[PDB]
Amino acid sequence: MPGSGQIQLWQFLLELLSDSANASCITWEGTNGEFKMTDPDEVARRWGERKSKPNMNYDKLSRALRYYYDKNIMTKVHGKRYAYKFDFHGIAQALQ
Amino acid sequence: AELVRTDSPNFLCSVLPSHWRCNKTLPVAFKVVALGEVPDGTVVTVMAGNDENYSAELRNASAVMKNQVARFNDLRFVGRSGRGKSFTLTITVFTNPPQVATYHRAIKVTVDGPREPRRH
DNA sequence: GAAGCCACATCCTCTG
DNA sequence: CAGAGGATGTGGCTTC
Repeated sequence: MPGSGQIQLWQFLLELLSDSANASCITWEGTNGEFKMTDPDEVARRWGERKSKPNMNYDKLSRALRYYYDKNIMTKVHGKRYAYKFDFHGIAQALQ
Repeated sequence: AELVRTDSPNFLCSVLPSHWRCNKTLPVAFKVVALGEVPDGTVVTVMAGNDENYSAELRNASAVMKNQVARFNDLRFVGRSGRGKSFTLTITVFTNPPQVATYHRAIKVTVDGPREPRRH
């Protein structure tokens, strides 16, 4: 599905969780779906590096992620410093 | 504002543009005119008609007749028509008896409104 | 290939 | 100040 040919966020963001060598900027937080945010403005930077969008910041990338709520991809861990989580039991009806 | 003909010559409505994007603040809000004397207080709803998906999703779709001129705070078109395809939107006036004017080729509902096309 | 999609980019606003 | 959110252009990508 169109995640294959053209690069995504959630498809991209999890090139950095799974890879041990990028924990400089992120990490899995616990057994259940969660994720921490190391440098809030080095993260956005590399998403600029891929998207060819040098003006990129957190505010920009972040908004894109907050769309995901209404579509049931991922969701927010309330009041936690820059931490959301993935909905997989829905990613598979969204790739059914 | 500017008006256009109908399939009931007793009522008229706004010039809704050729082609627009899914769910925008309309460039000109929707006026619906009563030439025949209508009790100012009667309700008016619209239903987007098309051989494909004969009932599309709409918002602020119901409005109230006032001074023989029913206006829609801001109507918005969500449910898409398709490629090259427009809506024959139906227009209901809740009275005794209620009356409708069909309206063919009203507006084309796509993802992009017609942006000046690509520069590649 | 313009015409419909798509999934961010960018943006300026509130309100928790 | 972060975070949810409307509006609106943008660029890549299937479909006629």
